[PDB]
This record gives sequence, structure tokens and C-alpha cells, in this order.
Amino acid sequence: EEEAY
Amino acid sequence: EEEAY
Amino acid sequence: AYHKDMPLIFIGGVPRSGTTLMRAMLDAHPDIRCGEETRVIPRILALKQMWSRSSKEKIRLDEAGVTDEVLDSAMQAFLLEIIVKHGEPAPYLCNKDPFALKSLTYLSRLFPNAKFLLMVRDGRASVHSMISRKVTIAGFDLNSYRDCLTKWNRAIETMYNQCMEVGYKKCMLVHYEQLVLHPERWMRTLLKFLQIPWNHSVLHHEEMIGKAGGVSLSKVERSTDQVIKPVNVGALSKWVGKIPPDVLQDMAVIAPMLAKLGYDPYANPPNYGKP
Amino acid sequence: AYHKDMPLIFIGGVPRSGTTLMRAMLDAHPDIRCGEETRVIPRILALKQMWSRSSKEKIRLDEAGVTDEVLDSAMQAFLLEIIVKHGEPAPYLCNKDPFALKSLTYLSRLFPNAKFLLMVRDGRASVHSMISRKVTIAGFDLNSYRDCLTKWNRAIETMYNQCMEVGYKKCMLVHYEQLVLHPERWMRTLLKFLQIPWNHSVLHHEEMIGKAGGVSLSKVERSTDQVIKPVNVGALSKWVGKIPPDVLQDMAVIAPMLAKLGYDPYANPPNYGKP
Ligand SMILES: Nc1ncnc2c1ncn2[C@@H]1O[C@H](COP(=O)(O)O)[C@@H](OP(=O)(O)O)[C@H]1O
Ligand SMILES: Nc1ncnc2c1ncn2[C@@H]1O[C@H](COP(=O)(O)O)[C@@H](OP(=O)(O)O)[C@H]1O
Ligand SMILES: [Mg+2]
Ligand SMILES: [Mg+2]
Repeated sequence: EEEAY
Repeated sequence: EEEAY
Repeated sequence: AYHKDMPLIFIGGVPRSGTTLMRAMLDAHPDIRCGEETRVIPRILALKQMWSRSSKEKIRLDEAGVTDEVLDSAMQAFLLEIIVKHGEPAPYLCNKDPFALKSLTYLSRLFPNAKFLLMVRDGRASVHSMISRKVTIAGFDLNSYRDCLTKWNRAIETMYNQCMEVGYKKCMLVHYEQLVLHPERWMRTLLKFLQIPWNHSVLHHEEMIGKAGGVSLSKVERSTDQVIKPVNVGALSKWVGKIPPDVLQDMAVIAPMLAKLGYDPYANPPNYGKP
Repeated sequence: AYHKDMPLIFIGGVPRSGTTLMRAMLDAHPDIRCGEETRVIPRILALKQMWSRSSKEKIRLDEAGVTDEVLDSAMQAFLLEIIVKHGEPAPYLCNKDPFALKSLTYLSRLFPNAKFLLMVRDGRASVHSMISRKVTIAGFDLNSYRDCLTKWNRAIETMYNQCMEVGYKKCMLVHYEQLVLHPERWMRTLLKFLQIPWNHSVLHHEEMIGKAGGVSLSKVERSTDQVIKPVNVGALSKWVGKIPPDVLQDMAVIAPMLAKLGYDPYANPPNYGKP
């Protein structure tokens, strides 16, 4: 996500 | 889908 | 009236294992409504599972106040709205989405009085069904019997282990071959397991098709052409002779769940039993 | 007490556009709680959006009884459970998730009395911020100012168009530069737009950090170290001189939203104004 957004 | 399942 | 402690029924299993027949037979009971596959339930459940598995993401959600208890409450609210509103009301609501039981243990936690029915079919029958009928499933390469059996094995094992974890009072293995061979015996056992009183109309599901308090169908679902017929033993062993010999030789290695679930991996076909 | 018709506030925009500051300023209002970024809200909204865009999939869900009305009820219940339960209760509930406003029009339909704040910042400032601080956003390539300004452009265009569609009573464009240059002027306009009484504490958000009825921060959110400080004009044009000259030359081609939003695409920097 993962990513910060 | 999208696939069937 | 509906809430998270209501007695829900969740039918599932790997696709092409008689899940539509199971829910159609229960739908034929006048006090039970299951309805057609929602589709959204497996996806939101699988989404939720991706968040909880990542420990990195789980920390970020807990720091935002989006704890397990908050998520569960939102999951509960979402799933109930779908389950309750997508079909007609009934004393006993039911849900059939095959891959929802990949989150069986989690669904058991969200819904304490929910009971589960894991449909189990010979993997060679289910794999031959999806390949021959060209049923598209995510991950399942329909050119390869080896690949599909490997994915069948992985899928059914995950659901089985969860079914076993919750126990015999919450989950029940339902063998497709046994269901079609002895439909009265099993439907009587099933309704006793679900703690719903007996109604003979479950044995005439074909006569309840499209009827009020009966079996609602989807014109775009892949099991509709088969379920409209009465219960028969016609699809027990249509798979035999169609699987390649290298796969047949490796069958126990590819699909060790066959043996665990009482299917002889080297019988072509097994003796499932006779009525 | 909470329901779908309640007066909600949704803050959003492209990440690195002063959305955390915006929500923190509102969190300093004793009657308003916004809290931390939920993270799940944009993802479930995005998931939903994919089902409704696909006309093939929309047919199948409707054939299963999972209609717009059913889905919209399920979404309403899920989103309210996150919004209400992830933070402390308050008269005016708020939600800040930057990309939630990619479903602005949909949220306006789901929540009829909800009001929206679309934060707008000079795209060159947002892109520079996300690149220099290494803030990862899905689809944004942080090794390219060109690619980030293109993705910025597409994102803000989608949200801007939806903001203008719902109209001036439902959505208000809020220019970050104007907010930091004239914080009393704009907070007064915002609270009048939101129909919430004026309270000076919104201008002392740094004194309400971690306090009861104040600003709740996440220790792993990327704006926390800036938002603890008082409002300043220090981040208006840190981007100037940091963008490559090929991208500077192509600015109006890459980001036509700059000019649409009142930013000069060849001023380095524009005259945003002075306090
Ligand atoms: N009335 C009925 N009697 C017996 N089997 C049935 C049936 N209706 C459907 N089935 C079986 O259920 C299987 C599909 O399961 P699912 O609903 O999980 O996709 C099909 O297998 P085949 O495709 O091998 O014939 C089909 O034969
Ligand atoms: N108290 C404050 N005064 C002015 N700007 C602030 C602020 N707190 C946060 N910001 C700005 O908000 C931006 C991040 O926005 P978001 O919260 O939407 O990601 C940051 O830009 P920079 O990273 O360019 O400094 C930061 O400077
Ligand atoms: Mg019924
Ligand atoms: Mg407050």
C-alpha cells in the first residue's frame, strides 16, 4: 500500500 | 471482471 | 428487522461444486431466502483481508483510529445491507458467494450466530466443469488442468481449514456427490444442522423456480441452465478420460485435498456411492 | 447519533495541497471533529466506482438484485461506521481523505446534506512536495516531475469538475496559498459556507494539538511534522528553481489546470499575493 495514498 | 467468480 | 447477531447462512466452496444447487434447494424452503450471487461480498471481504494481512498497513489504520472494532462494525453494516436488501425478506436469510468462505473464520467472528455450509465436490469434476463450460475465475488458467487443479487445491484447503477451525456446530462439509445421491438424507441433516424445521419443498426445488418465496435466479449466472432441472446424478463423473495422463499420474501430488476429502486420486472415477 | 442525512464535511484534493492543515484548522474548532485519514474510504469508493463504470458488471449486479439503491445503502452504512467510530464524537463530523473527492458527486448523492472542501494548490508546489519529501502516491512516478504534473492535472481536473457540478452551496474551492496568506479571511468564509459559528481557535490550531476536542494526529502520516507548527507562508514557492527546464517550457501543455485554477503556468512563482 499500500502507498501513503 | 471482472471475472465470473 | 436485521442485526449482526441474527442467524445467517453462508454457502460456499470452490465454483462448480454445486453451490447454486445447494442454495436453490434451501431457497425452495418457504421460510428461507438466499438469492442470487451478490459478487460484491467476496471482493470487499478480500479487500479487508489485504489490509489485516499487511502489518505495515495495520499499524497505519490503528494510528488513524480505524481499529479492528471499527472495521468490523463497518464490515458488518456493509454485508448486512447487501444480504438483507438484495432479495426478499425471510425468517432465515442466506448468502451464497463461493469465495466468501475464504473469509469464513472472519465471517464467523462478525456474525456469531451464523452457520456455514462448505460445498465439496471432486476437484476433477469442478476443474473439468470450469474448463469444459469455459467458466472464467481469477487465477485459474483454463488451458491447463494441472494449473486449475493446483488452484482448486489451494482454494478448497483454505476454506476447509477455516471450516474445521470454527467446528461442527458452525460449519458443515456438504459433499456434492452425496447430496445428489441421497438428497432427502442430506437435506434432513442440513436443516437439522441449521436448526430450521423440515419442509419437503426443498426436494422439489425445480417446482419453486421464479415463485413467491421460492428460487430467484439470474439470467447471466453460469449455473442457471442446470439448476432449473430436478436433482439428478448426471454430473458425477463427466470428467473421466478428459484429463491428460501426466496430470492423472501426478494427481495426488497436485491435489492432496482429494484424498483428505474422501476422493480416491487414482480412481477413474471413484465409487462415490449409489442411491 | 448518526445517519445518512446528517451534515457531513468532506475535505480533499490532491495530496500535498494543504489538506491536513485544512482539517487540523477545523479540528481546532471545539464543535468539529475530523481526525486522521481513514485510508479505507478512498479504496472502497474506488472499488464501488469500478463496478458502476463497467456496464457489463452493472448488468450482473442488477440481475442479482444488488441495485444502485442496495449498493448505495451498503456504502452509506460502511462509510458512516468509519467516519463516526474512528474518532471522538462531535456536533459536526468531518472526513479528510484526499482522493475521496474523486467520488465527490457520488458522496453528494449518498449524503445529501454533506458539504465539500476541495483544497487546491499550485500543482508545481504539490508535485515538488511529493518528490522532495518522497511521498508515494499510486500511479505517480516520483522520479519524474513531468509524470507527476500530468497525474496531478488529471486528478485535480476530475475533482474540480465534480466540485463545479454539485455547485457553490455543496462544494467550495479552497486555494492553499490564499488560506496561508489570509487565514482569518478564509476560515471565516469557510465556516459561513459550512454554516458553523465562528470560533477563533481555528487560527490557533497549533495550541490544540493532541488536546480534548482538538487536533488528533497520526504518528505515521506525512504532514504531521508540518501541521504541528503554526500557519505560515513558507511553503508557497519552495518549488521555484527545482523543476527541470524542459518541464518548465511544457508547463501549460502538461498542466492546463494551472491556468483554469488562476495560476500562471510561466510565472516562477506566480504572484499569489501578500498577507
Ligand atoms: N439440479 C441439479 N442436479 C444436479 N446437479 C446440478 C443441478 N444444478 C446444478 N448442478 C451442478 O452444479 C455444478 C455447478 O456448481 P456451481 O453452482 O457451484 O457452479 C454443475 O456441474 P457440471 O458443470 O459439472 O455439470 C451442475 O451439474
Ligand atoms: N501549519 C502549516 N502552515 C502552512 N502550511 C502547512 C502547515 N501544515 C502543513 N502545511 C503544508 O501542507 C502541505 C502538505 O499537504 P497535505 O497535508 O495535503 O499532504 C505541506 O507542503 P510542503 O510539503 O510543500 O511543505 C505543508 O507545508
Ligand atoms: Mg424461500
Ligand atoms: Mg474539535
